[PDB]
Amino acid sequence: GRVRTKTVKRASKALIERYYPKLTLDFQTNKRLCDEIATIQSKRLRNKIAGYTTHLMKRIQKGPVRG
Amino acid sequence: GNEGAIRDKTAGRRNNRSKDVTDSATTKKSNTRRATDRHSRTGKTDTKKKVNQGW
Amino acid sequence: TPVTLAKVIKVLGRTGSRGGVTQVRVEFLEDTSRTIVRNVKGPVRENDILVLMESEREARRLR
Amino acid sequence: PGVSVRDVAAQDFINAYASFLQRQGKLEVPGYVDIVKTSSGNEMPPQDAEGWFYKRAASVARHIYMRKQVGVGKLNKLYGGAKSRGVRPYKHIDASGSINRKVLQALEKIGIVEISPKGGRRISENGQRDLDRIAAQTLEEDE
Amino acid sequence: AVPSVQTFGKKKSATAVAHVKAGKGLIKVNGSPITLVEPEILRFKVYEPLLLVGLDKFSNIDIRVRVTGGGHVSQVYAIRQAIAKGLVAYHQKYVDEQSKNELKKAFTSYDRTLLIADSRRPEPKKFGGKGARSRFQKSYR
Amino acid sequence: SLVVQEQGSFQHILRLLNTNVDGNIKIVYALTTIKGVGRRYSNLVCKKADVDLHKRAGELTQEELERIVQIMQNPTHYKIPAWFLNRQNDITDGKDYHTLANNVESKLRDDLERLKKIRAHRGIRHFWGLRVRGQHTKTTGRRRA
Amino acid sequence: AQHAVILDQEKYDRILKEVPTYRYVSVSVLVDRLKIGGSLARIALRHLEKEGIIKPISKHSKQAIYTRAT
Amino acid sequence: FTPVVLATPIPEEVQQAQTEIKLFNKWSFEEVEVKDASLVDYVQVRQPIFVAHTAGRYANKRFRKAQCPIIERLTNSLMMNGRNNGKKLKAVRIIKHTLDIINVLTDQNPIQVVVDAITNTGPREDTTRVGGGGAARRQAVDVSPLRRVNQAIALLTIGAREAAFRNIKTIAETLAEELINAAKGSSTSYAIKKKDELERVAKSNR
Amino acid sequence: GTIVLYAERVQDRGLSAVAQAESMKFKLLNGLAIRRAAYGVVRYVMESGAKGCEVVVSGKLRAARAKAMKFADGFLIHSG
Amino acid sequence: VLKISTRKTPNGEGSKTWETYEMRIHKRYIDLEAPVQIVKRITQITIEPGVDVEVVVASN
RNA sequence: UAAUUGCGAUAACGAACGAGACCUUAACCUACUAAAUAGUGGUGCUAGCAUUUGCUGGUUAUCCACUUCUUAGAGGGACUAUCGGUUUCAAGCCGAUGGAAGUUUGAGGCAAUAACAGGUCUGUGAUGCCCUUAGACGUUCUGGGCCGCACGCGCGCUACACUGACGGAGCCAGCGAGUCUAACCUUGGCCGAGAGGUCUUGGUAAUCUUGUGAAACUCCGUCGUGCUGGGGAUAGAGCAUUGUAAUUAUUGCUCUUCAACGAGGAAUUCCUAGUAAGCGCAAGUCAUCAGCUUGCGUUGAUUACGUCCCUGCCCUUUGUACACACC
Ligand SMILES: [Mg+2]
Ligand SMILES: [Mg+2]
Ligand SMILES: [Mg+2]
Ligand SMILES: [Mg+2]
Ligand SMILES: [Mg+2]
Ligand SMILES: [Mg+2]
Ligand SMILES: [Mg+2]
Ligand SMILES: [Mg+2]
Ligand SMILES: [Mg+2]
Ligand SMILES: [Mg+2]
Ligand SMILES: [Mg+2]
Ligand SMILES: [Mg+2]
Ligand SMILES: [Mg+2]
Ligand SMILES: [Mg+2]
Ligand SMILES: [Mg+2]
Ligand SMILES: [Mg+2]
Ligand SMILES: [Mg+2]
Ligand SMILES: [Mg+2]
Ligand SMILES: [Mg+2]
Ligand SMILES: [Mg+2]
Ligand SMILES: [Mg+2]
Repeated sequence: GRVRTKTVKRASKALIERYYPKLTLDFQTNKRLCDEIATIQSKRLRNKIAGYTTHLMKRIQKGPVRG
Repeated sequence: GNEGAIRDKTAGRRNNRSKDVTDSATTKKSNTRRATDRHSRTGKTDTKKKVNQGW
Repeated sequence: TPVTLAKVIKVLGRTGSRGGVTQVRVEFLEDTSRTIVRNVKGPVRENDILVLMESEREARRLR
Repeated sequence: PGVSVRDVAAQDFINAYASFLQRQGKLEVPGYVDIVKTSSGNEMPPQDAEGWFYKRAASVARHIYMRKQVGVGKLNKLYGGAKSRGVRPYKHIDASGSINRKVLQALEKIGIVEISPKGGRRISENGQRDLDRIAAQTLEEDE
Repeated sequence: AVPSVQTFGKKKSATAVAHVKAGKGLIKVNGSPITLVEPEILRFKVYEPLLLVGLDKFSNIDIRVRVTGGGHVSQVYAIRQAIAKGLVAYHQKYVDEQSKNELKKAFTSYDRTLLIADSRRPEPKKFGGKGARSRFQKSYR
Repeated sequence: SLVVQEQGSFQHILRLLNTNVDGNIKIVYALTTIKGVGRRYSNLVCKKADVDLHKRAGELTQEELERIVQIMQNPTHYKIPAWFLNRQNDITDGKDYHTLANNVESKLRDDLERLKKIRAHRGIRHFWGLRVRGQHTKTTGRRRA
Repeated sequence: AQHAVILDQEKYDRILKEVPTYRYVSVSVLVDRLKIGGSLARIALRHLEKEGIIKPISKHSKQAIYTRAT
Repeated sequence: FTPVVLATPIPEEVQQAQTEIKLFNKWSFEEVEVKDASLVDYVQVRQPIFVAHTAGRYANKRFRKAQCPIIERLTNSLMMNGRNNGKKLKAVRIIKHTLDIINVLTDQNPIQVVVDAITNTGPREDTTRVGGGGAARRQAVDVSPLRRVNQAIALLTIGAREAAFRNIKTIAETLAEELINAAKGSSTSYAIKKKDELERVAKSNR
Repeated sequence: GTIVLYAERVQDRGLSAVAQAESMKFKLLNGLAIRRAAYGVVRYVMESGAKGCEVVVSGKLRAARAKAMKFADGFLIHSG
Repeated sequence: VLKISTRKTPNGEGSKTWETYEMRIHKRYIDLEAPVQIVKRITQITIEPGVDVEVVVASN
């Protein structure tokens, strides 16, 4: 599978919540974002996180998303 | 000794081969108890006093 | 041999309590305007072309 | 243009060289050859009977031509094939230390290999010459 | 020196190193012409890039390849890759680019991975069988 | 090699060393159906005797065959190395023989007897119909006898 | 030991007149024409080739292969 | 074909039928088309190759094995029964001989016959042990092309193997033989009979 | 001369597993109640500023049949 | 890598589980060209618990 | 979803343990820092063949340079990305393109609460209790035994051949190990058909054994379907090795002898890609002895990509007079 755990999804929510100006449709920049704006202990988890706080953006751009 | 060893009839493969095979050969694991394993046969017994003093 | 060509148009599912059998709707290409549902043996996807060896008859559930 | 042995395929080069030494007669050929088994890991003698020492000689030559230094131990191994332990799994086995060490001495007496320093045996100054020669003759058969 | 580059190929554990310099027009492997290389039935595998992208192309360059590790197939795949990777790097630094991109194109369109090395590799065995996936025979009682 | 011909010469089957030998088989291997003469022993004899190995038993001139035997029944004078031989260092005269034909049946017996006549455990163990070379006898060799 | 091992004069003469109409010829075809055990069959293939009569269009061990001449 | 000669020379016939056409061992891919609707798609031919040895990662996706060059498919399936596991170099060369053999008899692109031999032994309908409560009779099914092709290859190679077994004819021949006869199946083949009877049993119960 | 020993008081025994087992041991050898023992250690360790702590006692006290207890408080993780 | 491969069980019972411990040895070497003063200084200090330092000399 | 993995529903809202994260190994860096214990190009000294400049080698430092390949440090990289089908347009899933890599990326390591009268007192100078303690159940020494053979059961090895055996020839790995107060891994030279012996030698090791020239495999021959040259059991005779000792034959070599076995009833095991299977190798054991195992690399498929029919487990529902819990 590839269902993203709660830790991933919980951070993502928490980032989109308090930094929507800043952040984008681009994971490439959202990666670099997370580093400055968030303490995370692994490269891997950071990517797993940014990639999904990205995906979440990507469709807010077309309608809202609960949560 | 070795003298008796060979002279002795009653021996060698021929003689065994000719005899029938015991039935105990092709049997079982014999077991004897395995589903009485949880029923302690000590006859004894702790006691809620002792176990309370201990634990 | 009145062989018959039919184009798999939809994957519907696996019947047979084993499962090796796919329920499939097919469209003929030798005169379309009629579709019909057949049971396969092998691995199938959309646009495959079964050799319907009896143009008419069809199965449902297997056991 | 100029020609090597490395410019010619394994089989043909050796077979011509094997034929060459045979065509010649200067050699040295133990004498037990015909009754010997090439390796303990084998079943029957070579099928060439008269010959095959050449085939080895030629091979042995061609091999030490292609490199710095190799000796008895390395040559034993190379030629060693697998050996059916009857009802037991195969292992690889080393080959006769005698065929080779005598192929080594023999080909040297014929000047194709000198007992190199660093150990082993090395392609003689002369060998390069004569090897490259029948090598050349080998590609001439496709002229 | 002359204009040149070095490129490699890798299959399994074969790594095939290839030096490509401007030259008269050869292609030797470990120490021999490519018209041998036997393995053999495969030989058209390592011919492949030459003919893939036109015999000419090599008239201006020389090429050496030496392969270590690997095994009697592993190496044939490794070296074709390094040949064809080398032709497509030389042009990257020396000819023009639309050349290089033309060569990448004709190679990938054919391809048994000539430019990209196959990621596959032996998986560890684990205790309980004679193989990575295989398990030893069992019996119950 | 050579598309040959031959007149009537070649005869199928032939009898040497008290046995029967099939003519239309390679003479190295044809020689093997004699007891006490495995492939190695054969190949060396024929090499030695100077005969075309490529031939079948069938052709083989009668003087060739005659030489073949004479060497087989006397290997050590004709410079064959004894370690090539099935009975080095006898056990009485200490000579090096190479027992052949019906005499290998004859000489397996003598050896077996000598052990039993001496009550040696190997002997006893022979007389009992068992394995001797020290194999386990629980699981293996069950039918036999 | 069921016949094919030798060369019975009329045999060789057979293996001159009989090899035409052989669309395919190899070692294993010559055992099929109730004759020649593979060995002395293999020898034929070189000497059915001595002068034409067959064309080498394949190479080696295990497999040989020929066709009639032209 | 415009001659070219650099330092280390590439052979005439090598230089030749390469840069020209991309044809097989030395056989043509153009022509060679699948004489039965369906199977087309599920039988390769184009792109054309040199030898049927390919480190083909046809494995890790459900259908992509369809894309493997048919001739090479055919070879892969030659290399079985325990002892001959792996040993592709064996097979690869067995096919070489095989193809040449086919071609000698009855003309034809040998590769074309391999197609026809394939197309003609893949059974159009079959059977599968339907329950109905223990007493499992036989229900007729319409088998897919991918299974029609697979089962062909398997059926094809096998018969040759048992045929080749224990006897003077060599796999190369018998493999050719099966195909040759399966080109327009004359029921003197393991494969056709099996096909036929398997469509006999499917007809016997519907 | 070539070998030299110095002793060196450990900075809080409270966060050192080994130090506390030997406490636990030595507790029970003056006959402290099984819990009062362990249940104490966890409490002292905590006040030594551990994030979490666990004690098990296993085997047999006083009764005949063997038991085992757990004594945890605070936070632990168990994997990786 | 120093590998050690063992059954986990002290005895015999159970599915035969195997457990491989390993110990890794890391080795560098640094070549210097200095006189007697710096060397001896540079050897006695720089010390560290867990790193074995060895300083040879000579042109052979 | 592999996951109490999430989505969603929602008297719950929000969290922690376990899962995931993490860690190790295998993949990608012509980016970074370097290397006579890794290696490349040039240049000397030099061999051979052509000579027309060339081609193919020799040369632990005759110098210059370089880090592609090798090594291991620090970084980077992937997040199922882009796009699109799908779906409660949710988690997600499928396809295409690109990518070193897109099945938890592949394989592992660690792994909560609880259960079992699972196994181990024969690993422990761990241990309660019982037994025994000088004609000992202590210990040691000599010698036998654990291998004994009508036969039942289980893991294996080798096979029945022609995708073969044999004989020459090609000739390619990776994981490893290795001698101090000592005899470890052994190159090379000679003698020996062999096994081996003997003279020397490099290595406490990316430095030497070792490029571990391993095996399957590839090449050209011989044999031709014949229990055959498939197969090598059983057995005789000899020669060598380890060891104080080899008989009940430790192992190795040579000749010889040349069995069953012509693909195996009912049944049953294992497995989804560099996997299965074939194939050898190191390591553990080890004085000597692998038909075992733990790892390793070499050659490299067929068929799924599904389901609950069989079998095993889990989950709710439900019954219970069981709770020492259906023993
Ligand atoms: Mg070898
Ligand atoms: Mg060999
Ligand atoms: Mg077991
Ligand atoms: Mg005999
Ligand atoms: Mg035994
Ligand atoms: Mg085998
Ligand atoms: Mg956790
Ligand atoms: Mg984990
Ligand atoms: Mg680098
Ligand atoms: Mg792609
Ligand atoms: Mg119990
Ligand atoms: Mg214990
Ligand atoms: Mg025992
Ligand atoms: Mg062979
Ligand atoms: Mg001697
Ligand atoms: Mg020393
Ligand atoms: Mg026989
Ligand atoms: Mg044999
Ligand atoms: Mg060992
Ligand atoms: Mg064991
Ligand atoms: Mg209730």
